[PDB]
Amino acid sequence: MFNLFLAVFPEIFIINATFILLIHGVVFSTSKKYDYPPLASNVGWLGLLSVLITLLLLAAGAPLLTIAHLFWNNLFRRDNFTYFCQIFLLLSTAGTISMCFDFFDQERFDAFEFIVLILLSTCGMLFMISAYDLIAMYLAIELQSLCFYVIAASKRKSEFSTEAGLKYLILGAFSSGILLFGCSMIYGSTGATHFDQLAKILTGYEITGARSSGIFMGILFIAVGFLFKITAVPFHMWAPDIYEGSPTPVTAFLSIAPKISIFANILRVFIYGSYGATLQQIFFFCSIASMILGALAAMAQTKVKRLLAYSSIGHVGYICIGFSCGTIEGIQSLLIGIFIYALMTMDAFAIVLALRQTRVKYIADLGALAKTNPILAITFSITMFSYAGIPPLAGFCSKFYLFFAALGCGAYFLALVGVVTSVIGCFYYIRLVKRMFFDTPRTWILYEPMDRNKSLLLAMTSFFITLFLLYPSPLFSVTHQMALSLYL
Amino acid sequence: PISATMVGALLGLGTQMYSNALRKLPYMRHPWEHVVGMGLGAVFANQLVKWDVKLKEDLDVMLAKARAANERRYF
Amino acid sequence: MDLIKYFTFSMIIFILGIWGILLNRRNILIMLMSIELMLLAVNLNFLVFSVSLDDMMGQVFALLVLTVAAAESAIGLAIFVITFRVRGTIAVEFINSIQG
Amino acid sequence: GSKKVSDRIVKLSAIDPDGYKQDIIGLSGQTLLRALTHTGLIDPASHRLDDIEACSAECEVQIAEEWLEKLPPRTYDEEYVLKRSSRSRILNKHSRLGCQVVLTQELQGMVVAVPEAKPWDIP
Amino acid sequence: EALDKGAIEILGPYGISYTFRRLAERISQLQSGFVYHYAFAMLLGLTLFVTFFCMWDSLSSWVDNRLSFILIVSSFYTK
Amino acid sequence: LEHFCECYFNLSGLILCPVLGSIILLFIPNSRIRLIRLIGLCASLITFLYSLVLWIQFDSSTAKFQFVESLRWLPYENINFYLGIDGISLFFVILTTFLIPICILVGWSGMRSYGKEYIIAFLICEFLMIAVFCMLDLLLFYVFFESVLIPMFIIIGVWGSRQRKIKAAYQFFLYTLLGSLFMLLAILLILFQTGTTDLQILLTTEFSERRQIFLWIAFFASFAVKVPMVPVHIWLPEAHVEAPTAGSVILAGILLKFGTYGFLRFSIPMFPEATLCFTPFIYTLSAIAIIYTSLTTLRQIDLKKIIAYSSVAHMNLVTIGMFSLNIQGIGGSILLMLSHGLVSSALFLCVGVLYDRHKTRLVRYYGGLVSTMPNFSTIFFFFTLANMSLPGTSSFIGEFLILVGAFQRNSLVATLAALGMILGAAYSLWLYNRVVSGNLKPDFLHKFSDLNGREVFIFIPFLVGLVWMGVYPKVFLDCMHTSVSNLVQHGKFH
Ligand SMILES: CCCCCCCCCCCCCCCCCC(=O)O[C@@H](COC(=O)CCCCCCCCCCCCCCC)COP(=O)(O)OCC[N+](C)(C)C
Ligand SMILES: CCCCCCCCCCCCCCCCCC(=O)O[C@@H](COC(=O)CCCCCCCCCCCCCCC)COP(=O)(O)OC[C@H](O)CO
Ligand SMILES: CCCCCCCCCCCCCCCCCCCC(=O)O[C@H](COC(=O)CCCCCCCCCCCCCC)COP(=O)(O)OCCN
Ligand SMILES: CCCCCCCCCCCCCCCCCCCC(=O)O[C@H](COC(=O)CCCCCCCCCCCCCC)COP(=O)(O)OCCN
Ligand SMILES: CCCCCCCCCCCCCCCCCCCC(=O)O[C@H](COC(=O)CCCCCCCCCCCCCC)COP(=O)(O)OCCN
Ligand SMILES: COC1=C(OC)C(=O)C(C/C=C(\C)CC/C=C(\C)CC/C=C(/C)CC/C=C(\C)CCC=C(C)C)=C(C)C1=O
Ligand SMILES: [Fe+3]
Repeated sequence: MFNLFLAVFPEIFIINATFILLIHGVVFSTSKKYDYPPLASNVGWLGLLSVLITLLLLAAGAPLLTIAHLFWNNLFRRDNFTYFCQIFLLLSTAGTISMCFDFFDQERFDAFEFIVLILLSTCGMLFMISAYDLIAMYLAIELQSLCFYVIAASKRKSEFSTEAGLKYLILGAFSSGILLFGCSMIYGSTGATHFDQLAKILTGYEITGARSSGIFMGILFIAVGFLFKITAVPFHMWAPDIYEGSPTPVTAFLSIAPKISIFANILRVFIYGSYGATLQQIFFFCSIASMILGALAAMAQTKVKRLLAYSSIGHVGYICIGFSCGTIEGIQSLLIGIFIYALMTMDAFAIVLALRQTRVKYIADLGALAKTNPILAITFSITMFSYAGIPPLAGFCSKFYLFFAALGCGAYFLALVGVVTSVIGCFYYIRLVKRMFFDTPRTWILYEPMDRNKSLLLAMTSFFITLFLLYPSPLFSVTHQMALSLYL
Repeated sequence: PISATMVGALLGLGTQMYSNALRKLPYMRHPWEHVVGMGLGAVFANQLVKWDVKLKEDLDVMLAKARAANERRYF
Repeated sequence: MDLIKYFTFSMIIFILGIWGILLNRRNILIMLMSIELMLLAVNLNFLVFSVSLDDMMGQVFALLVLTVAAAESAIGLAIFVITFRVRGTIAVEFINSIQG
Repeated sequence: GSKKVSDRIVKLSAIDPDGYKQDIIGLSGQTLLRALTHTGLIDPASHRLDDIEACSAECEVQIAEEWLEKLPPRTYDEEYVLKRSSRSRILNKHSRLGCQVVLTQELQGMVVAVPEAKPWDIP
Repeated sequence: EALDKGAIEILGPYGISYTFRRLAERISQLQSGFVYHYAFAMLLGLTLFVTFFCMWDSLSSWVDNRLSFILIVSSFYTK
Repeated sequence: LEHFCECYFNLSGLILCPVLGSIILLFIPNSRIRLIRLIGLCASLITFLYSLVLWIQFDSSTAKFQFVESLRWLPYENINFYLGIDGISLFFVILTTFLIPICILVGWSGMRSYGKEYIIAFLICEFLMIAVFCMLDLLLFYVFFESVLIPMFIIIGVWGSRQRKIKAAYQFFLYTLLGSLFMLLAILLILFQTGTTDLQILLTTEFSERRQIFLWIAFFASFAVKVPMVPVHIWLPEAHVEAPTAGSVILAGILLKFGTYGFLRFSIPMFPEATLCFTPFIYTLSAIAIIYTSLTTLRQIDLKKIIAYSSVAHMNLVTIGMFSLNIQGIGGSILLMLSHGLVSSALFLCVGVLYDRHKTRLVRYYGGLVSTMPNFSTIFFFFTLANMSLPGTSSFIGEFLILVGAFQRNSLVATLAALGMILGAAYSLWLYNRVVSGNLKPDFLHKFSDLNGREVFIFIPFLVGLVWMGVYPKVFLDCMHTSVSNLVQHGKFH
């Protein structure tokens, strides 16, 4: 009996460690004897340790995660794809946590519950990746969402943070209701919620004239929920406001991990299921809309956070092009784009968090940065050029596959749109470089140097961004492996 | 020649220096950290090369199974 | 005709929630209430289908969805409370400062 | 010494959101925002540059038309910032961006109303 | 003056910059800051999804794809 | 397949030289200005000598690629990349390696404020441009060309003289990136047919007349922006004027040549039928550019603006030559490319000598400089003559060989192209006489200094090269004929 639970050792450990940290934090934060010490950094270090131990347990027990698969079948499904997805999610959570300590001590954000909520949301996203039934998927999505709602409003006396939370909760709850409605329609039409059963029922028919309008609209509503989650246009406008109004570590965490988890879900639901061309057209139209609107709106922005939010919207458009074309290379390119976008976003938010110690808000606040911190201005410039997709930086991979998918599938309008939006993006990315290197403002802002954690993370992500295309084989192989494991 | 150990050691040393520079510290502020970084970089690079070999090995079998499943169509 | 009548009941509840979103641009509390109405309609959809299909999966998920609805309302009303506390008012013109 | 700071000083009066009138001091050639930040009437941390690209109307002031005729007319960008920063999205005809008003000797005695501070410190 | 700094600038960097600035301006204004607009947009997107992707069976008798995309673009030139 | 070459001096080490210089300079404190200056200068000079050696081991009888060596990207070996040169690319490698030390020398006096970033940017540019000229693969040609945009952007924006450098840099980056994206689209369409981007294979595949038309247009959209051809030439005056002196030298002398190199290297041999179909189109565009841009040059009031507009007329003559598709045409196009790279660079250096002292580009302020700067006046006159294609100078050889090539194909295009002899003389002599001749205007300028030793030394190799190519172009043409001949014949078998 005990050995059956080897399939959930990683999750058991992280949940138990989260409980231990909750108890530790609440017991000593309330201690008069110890004079109510702030425990955000102490619990943060212990939680980083817990995340790393979870990663060790998961990575080193690759075969064991598939033990007792028949017993666990109606609860979740662990395979090669979920293996690598969960590893990448844990690595992202560890990096995001490591970027938070200067924020904890200098702002004096003393709430250790922040770390606990991050860990519980990580548990939720882990269960999201392995979900193999509509019920499990919904429950894990809701756990993740509720944790985000709470942490988005963590600055509870701030107008901005409270506004972010309110908008997030209302729009999140609305989208979740729409998705749940879709799930109910699919169950009513097919008598099934398990992904295997849905695959068997729906395969071979798609729209064979006598199409289940119940099945067709259930798929549509579920897709609407998914598109809200990935911040695809027109279900996107929550994202810029929430990203700007939340505390910056929250914004960094939301920018990466939920995308990993929800794309895992989207792959395993749609790609593994079957209504077909309709849904790929959904993601097609939403990709084009996201690219255009992200480019234009980002061009309008004068503030750093809003610029990065709109940039992420545009990039999810680029990524969803891969899901749309419905090929093994499409899935592989989508995974490559997520990995690279995640490492670039981690780099960018490490810089943003470093600069938030002097309250960076506007793009113009970067003036004369090439004088006051030359190596920081260069590092940030490499990130921008990578965001623009200039070769041979890592960001060039997404542009290359965008045009690779258009030319082959025959999509000349998509290629047109990609060219235009890439040029617009390059303009608003090099505007930052111009501000740091070319401008001569009358008043300068002198920034405090970053802590060791962010400097090390920045140093590694900056080598990756510059040097990835010298040795890209492991990512290429691992992502081809994952794309294949979805069906075999 | 240019071995994974040497590339990794150079990358680790560069990482420590880049980290010091980002913090506006002298390049060689804590030299024992430079030694630690060279060691970790060498270890990382060697493990990445071995992992790459293993990854290609697994992808080979998996492509083989995909090809067999596809070829079953023409039976 | 039973199944079409049970489904249109839940359907009118869902459409009422949608209309409540549409008609309450100055009243975000009612917007939250409309979202609960939609969640209730979905829950009813699972229960009706469970009976019609003679299957228990609709019933397990209905209970779990009730748990989600409870947690959602708790957290949402907390966020409403803190927004009101910061502003002293619930009017929508005082929660429009993030834009662009 | 034939060149004094007194040669550039511009006498000003500011009415705080509570309505009380205060006599403040600024240099000619510098912005109204700087004069207002000298005594903390506007928080200097909320508006650190004198550039329109780093402005969310934290510098906004209200000036009667007798002094408005003595200023250059509002540019399109200024009105854009003022209107979008308005809670009701309405452009106040007596509103000026303090960071865009350069003090001169001709503005001696100008009366300025400082509205209640808007939230500025993005999490 | 008529070509290099005239027509080629207007149907080039000068004109392009002008139009893309005005359009980025308009798209930024859609992010109005009102939660009601964001919910309305989601409802409109959901309605669009149902309408185009399932209720375009009979439509085709009255409707053409040409007119669809023409009226879309034409909307840009309103007021 | 490992294509490793026997030769000791090869292409990879010449790639590595400025890279190593840049890494070393990364770590040297800005207080050690002398060390930074010397290290950068010496790295550039060693690269130049290495390229000279590469010229000696060159074999002028084969139509093949030489020093071919290979470069292996994945263990799967599906994608493996090759470097190699021929008689069309050799002298461009040499010109790049020669110009970079000149750029380091021009900023010698201001290096205390320039810093190591200036030298590092120029060394990185050198590495990227040599790579571009040495690539036997469409996709890496793409990757290495776009990469130069970043350091060029930085060079223009940081060390440009005035705030117009902002707009100039934006326009340079955006125009060039648009063209580059068009050619990326072309590269992917080719890859879908062939499954490869290796230049040698594409030279041996057959493209449909239809597929050739589309691929040619997509190549043209990059290359015409690069050349530049009208009407996408307007980025060039802004960028080449607002850049610092060495930045202008690199822009005019090397970066402009990349479009004509792309025409010579991929478009003409890969799609000969499309090349034939588009020849009247290219002839018309180039002839319009020569006449209209020369006449615009005549009415410019800024020194740098006059020299920058002159380059548009010269490059479109180059395009006429290369699309004539015979020995005179292609040989003259290559020779004029190299000669322009020397002459326009020297002219930008002359204007920079004037601007460093007086800080104005407006012609009206100058005048009568022959009486205070006779050495500068003489050197300026020599390069003015070279820019008019005076026989005896290097530019005349390429100009006349291109007119020969064009006349044998179409007498009208040769006739329109020979009008350049009249218009270029007009603007060149007008510029020279308004700057150097006449009386001084002491109310504008009253203090003067002729060239120092560094400036004289900088000018010496330009003079030597101009005269050397002008009087004995056989040294260059002998190393190029086999490659040029095989380019002209490619696609036909009679
Ligand atoms: C070719 C790529 C495509 C195009 C993209 C180009 C992107 C860059 C744009 C080029 C234009 C010019 C760029 C100028 C940058 C050069 C100046 C520079 O970065 O110098 C840095 C140097 O920045 C670095 O630290 C770079 C370190 C990266 C390490 C990479 C090398 C890896 C192996 C080396 C092993 C160690 C050294 C071996 C020899 C001792 C000095 O930084 P500061 O902020 O001035 O001061 C730092 C503080 N302190 C000196 C006291 C320590
Ligand atoms: C994609 C191809 C486009 C060009 C097609 C060929 C040419 C067709 C005919 C010309 C079309 C554009 C006509 C523009 C009329 C002038 C509009 C105007 O007012 O000009 C303004 C500038 O705007 C333009 O000229 C528009 C430039 C358009 C250039 C092309 C648009 C963008 C194309 C690229 C993006 C889309 C790519 C699609 C690719 C298929 C000047 O601004 P102002 O405020 O000073 O005007 C005051 C006024 O004169 C009264 O006093
Ligand atoms: C792939 C491209 C090439 C990459 C190059 C690879 C080379 C390997 C790297 C070599 C590293 C060189 C330096 C090693 C010596 C430094 C040792 C750290 C000292 C230490 O204990 O640091 C503590 C902080 O932790 C820290 O600062 C450590 C945390 C740093 C964050 C990184 C790890 C986070 C988790 C994983 C992130 C993954 C993200 C990817 C998605 C205390 O510091 P202190 O004593 O100065 O006091 C700080 C004030 N509180
Ligand atoms: C074999 C070469 C490499 C070995 C490195 C040591 C052995 C590996 C053990 C892990 C080392 C990781 C890096 C340790 C330092 C991490 C960053 C600590 C910096 C910090 O903020 O806290 C400092 C603690 O010092 C410290 O943490 C250092 C405490 C003493 C360690 C230094 C001795 C290293 C021995 C190197 C070879 C010795 C040869 C004989 C065996 C207090 O800083 P502070 O106030 O003390 O002063 C600093 C003057 N800026
Ligand atoms: C045979 C027929 C064909 C033959 C060829 C004819 C071609 C006609 C000419 C087309 C080429 C145009 C190339 C575009 C370059 C635009 C450069 C404008 C940039 C510039 O200098 O001003 C900026 C404006 O950027 C902005 O705000 C605007 C955004 C940047 C512009 C990029 C948009 C281009 C996208 C693609 C357009 C063409 C489609 C291709 C099919 C700065 O402005 P600021 O001062 O306000 O900024 C704040 C300052 N830091
Ligand atoms: C400057 O003058 C003015 C206008 O002009 C732009 C206006 O009209 C408006 C605003 C009114 C509008 C445009 C309402 C329409 C909003 C919609 C459609 C909500 C959808 C959400 C967004 C943000 C747009 C994105 C939607 C797309 C791209 C379509 C869906 C995506 C796919 C193709 C799958 C105002 C106030 C105005 O004063
Ligand atoms: Fe202001």
